[PDB]
Amino acid sequence: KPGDVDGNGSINSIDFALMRNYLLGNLKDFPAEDDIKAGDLNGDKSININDFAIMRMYLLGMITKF
Amino acid sequence: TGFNLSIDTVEGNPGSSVVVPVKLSGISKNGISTADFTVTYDATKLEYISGDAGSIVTNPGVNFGINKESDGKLKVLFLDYTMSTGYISTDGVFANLNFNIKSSAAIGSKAEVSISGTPTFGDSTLTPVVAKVTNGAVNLE
Ligand SMILES: [Ca+2]
Ligand SMILES: [Ca+2]
Ligand SMILES: [Ca+2]
Repeated sequence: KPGDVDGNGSINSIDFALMRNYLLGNLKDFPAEDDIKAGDLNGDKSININDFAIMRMYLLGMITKF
Repeated sequence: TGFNLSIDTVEGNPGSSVVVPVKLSGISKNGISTADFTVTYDATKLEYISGDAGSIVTNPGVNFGINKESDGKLKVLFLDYTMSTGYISTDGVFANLNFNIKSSAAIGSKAEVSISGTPTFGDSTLTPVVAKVTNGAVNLE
């Protein structure tokens, strides 16, 4: 679940893209049932550039989880 | 035209450096806006030094990254941070992987360089584009 903003079962660069569109103000709602559970990776209950930065670290294997 | 993710088979000499290109072909007019995949390599023969964006990559200082997660395992990531007109449109080299070939490695042997697990590509609509994968190698000569 955390990171899987489109709900497809895997955390990948399409979730990262959707997070970018959300930050850019181009997407209001993630396909995930719960945008916060899916999109908030640092625990302030908001989605912002920092969650996106964290997803990038995960996808690069710099961290193993959130 | 079919979409392909491929790793070249390149020749190199034990004790020398070598570049292994990773390429995309069959990119549609919808382009490529996102990518992620893992590259494995034979770390008993190759020492990873660095990885660079290939010539088809837009604004690589922003959009592209490669990280060595562990010996033999690279993670590759691309996104059009503009989410607008920065998608990759041209077939060619997507990443250049720079290794030193270990001096112990036997002439005539091969150091495999492969995609590992599931790769993901999204077009400019963020629709998944399934890639045919072809793996590669450093052919030691
Ligand atoms: Ca997902
Ligand atoms: Ca939602
Ligand atoms: Ca957050």
